[PDB]
Amino acid sequence: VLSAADKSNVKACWGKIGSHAGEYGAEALERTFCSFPTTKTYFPHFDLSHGSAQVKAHGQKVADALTQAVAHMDDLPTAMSALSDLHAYKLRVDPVNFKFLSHCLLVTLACHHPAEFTPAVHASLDKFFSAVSTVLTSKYR
Amino acid sequence: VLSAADKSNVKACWGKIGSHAGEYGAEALERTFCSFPTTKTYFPHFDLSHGSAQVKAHGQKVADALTQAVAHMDDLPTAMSALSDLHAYKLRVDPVNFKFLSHCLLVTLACHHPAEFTPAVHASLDKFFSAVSTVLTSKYR
Amino acid sequence: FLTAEEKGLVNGLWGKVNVDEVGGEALGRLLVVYPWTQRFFESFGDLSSADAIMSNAKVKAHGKKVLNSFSDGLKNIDDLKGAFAKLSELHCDKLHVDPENFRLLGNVLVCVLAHHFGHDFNPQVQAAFQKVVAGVANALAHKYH
Amino acid sequence: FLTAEEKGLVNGLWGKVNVDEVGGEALGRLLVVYPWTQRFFESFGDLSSADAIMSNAKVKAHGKKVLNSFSDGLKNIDDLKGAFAKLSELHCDKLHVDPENFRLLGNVLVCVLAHHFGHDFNPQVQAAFQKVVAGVANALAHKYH
Ligand code: HEM
Ligand code: HEM
Ligand code: HEM
Ligand code: HEM
Repeated sequence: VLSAADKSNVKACWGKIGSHAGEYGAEALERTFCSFPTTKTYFPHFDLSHGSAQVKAHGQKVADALTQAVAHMDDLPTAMSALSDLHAYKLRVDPVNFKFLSHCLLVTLACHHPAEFTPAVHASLDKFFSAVSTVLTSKYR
Repeated sequence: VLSAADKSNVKACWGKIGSHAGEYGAEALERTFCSFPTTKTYFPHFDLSHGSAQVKAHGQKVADALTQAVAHMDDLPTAMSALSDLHAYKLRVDPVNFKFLSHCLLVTLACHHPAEFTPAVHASLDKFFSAVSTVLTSKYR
Repeated sequence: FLTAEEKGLVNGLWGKVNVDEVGGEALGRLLVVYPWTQRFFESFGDLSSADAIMSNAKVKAHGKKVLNSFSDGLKNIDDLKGAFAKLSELHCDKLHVDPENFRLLGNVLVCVLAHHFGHDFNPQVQAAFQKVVAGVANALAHKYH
Repeated sequence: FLTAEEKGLVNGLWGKVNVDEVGGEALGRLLVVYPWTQRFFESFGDLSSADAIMSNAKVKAHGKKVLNSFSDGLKNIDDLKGAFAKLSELHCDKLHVDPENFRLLGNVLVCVLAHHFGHDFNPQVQAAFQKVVAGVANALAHKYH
């Protein structure tokens, strides 16, 4: 369960990210496809080259839903409902891949916001991404 | 989550099991400890010898918790509240190990009740064992 | 990859497996227990009930071909990577299967062995087949890129 | 195990690592990020806060030995298994650590590399260090029994 400090750490880190959201979403995905090649099996209809417009575009959408998730940290199961069904039942994404993406989200933020990425902010982000991806994997079976 | 037929198969299966539930919980442990040796790290102060009376006694308590869950498939989150804590807040067992036991349980049930272990009952049990584990690993991230 | 004892437990039981059906039973249980895997097999036909799936000729036929590759890796336990190299590339480049799913087929198959051999499928015997099925899974995963 | 292309990106970056403090930052964060791992290090003293954990001297110095272990494992990348044999036995027999925890220290170390190298820690450099930590981790898991 996220604590009050988790929430303010997550929100403050997200405010610093600012308008670079989709850009980081796009980088986070590419790192994921790159470091963990098996996640690429979920986007076979995608151009997956560096710079890929298609990856940029999806990057934005993933950014936008995490932003939507920063503002609903007390009822994430309500805010992520459509998305829960999509990943858990329509797409059948295995939970491990979520760890891969969450991890690459951490790397991208460590890379870009090193001053912000204190040990405590690291932990609050991990706790956050994990809670978001628990919602997105709940509707399976 | 679990369908009406899922609940029906678990109950009927569990009724074939009868007096052997504790034997089977003991054997499933024996099978987890053996096939997946890393799960022994959670029991460093146990006699893990083949046929250990300690493992048998633990076997009985896993079985009893599972019988409980059969009688509460309606709201495992509440029934299993107490036990959910123990597996996060003293133990913190990685969710994978629950996969190992669930599997070693199905293998135990197939070895003793092949005629009851239809693909459809196999399927219902897998959802059940996986439903239990989900609540026993809630309390994590 | 295995010890001498493991090799004997593994090969001992495998000589007793019906090759024409254990694989078809395992794949159809794959589809029953994990219905989302039926996305990968739409060209197989009536996948609509447990009974439809369990009597389906194409499931039996594919299942057979899968088990045969399990025996191939059994002949070549020393180099599972080599033996499953081409299959690994097929599930990658062509079938786009998440290697995470490979253990579900391994597991369902171990259940079929459990079901057939009862008391003979003992904990030490099972523990060797787990080394095999995860070796097979690793090998099938090795060529993803 | 590692191509000369990756081998260059890895040692290229490793050669710049502050060997005195990258390990203690990685171990400290493992304990901040994953609080249950702390029960393995009680001998280390005060771990009641991120500030206490992050300024702890036993934590810092155990971290250096862990980094030295990655360092030495880089010098033996073609046989990581052998270079981690006695550490695998140690973590199993003596420490009772679930190898599923090994993944968490590799990922934290990568995060520490990302935090410090920034724009230099690009997707390609990362992928390769992911390759390393996964193989170090599997080697540390190999001798469980
Ligand atoms: C941080 C957690 C994640 C979030 C917030 C997220 C969010 C999203 C969003 C916003 C969409 C777009 C839906 C739309 O365009 O209407 C989507 C779809 C999709 N997601 Fe995720 N996602 C996450 C993790 C993952 C993971 C780990 C995978 C698998 C590797 C994955 C695979 C997919 C696929 C294949 C689609 C459909 C894409 C398409 O056809 O355009 N997602 N998700
Ligand atoms: C099917 C899921 C599981 C169920 C229903 C279950 C059930 C139980 C029960 C009934 C107890 C009795 C203690 C009490 O009454 O407070 C217990 C404790 C315990 N469980 Fe589980 N268990 C499950 C999975 C696992 C797994 C996979 C592991 C790790 C490999 C594990 C590790 C432990 C440990 C270490 C204890 C305390 C033993 C001791 O220190 O004496 N459990 N569990
Ligand atoms: C480690 C376990 C697995 C083994 C040993 C295995 C083996 C095989 C083999 C031998 C073939 C070729 C059959 C032929 O030549 O006719 C094949 C093809 C195929 N596999 Fe698998 N496989 C495994 C896991 C999976 C999983 C988990 C899935 C998806 C959920 C999958 C989906 C498919 C599909 C769709 C084909 C093509 C079948 C067709 O011809 O229509 N496999 N596999
Ligand atoms: C990434 C994989 C890991 C590596 C490469 C690694 C490395 C090492 C090394 C080199 C030592 C020997 C240091 C010494 O005492 O001289 C050690 C000891 C130890 N390890 Fe790890 N470790 C890993 C993961 C873990 C994890 C995840 C935990 C706990 C959750 C852990 C718990 C311990 C403990 C408690 C000691 C003994 C510390 C002491 O008594 O001073 N290890 N490890």
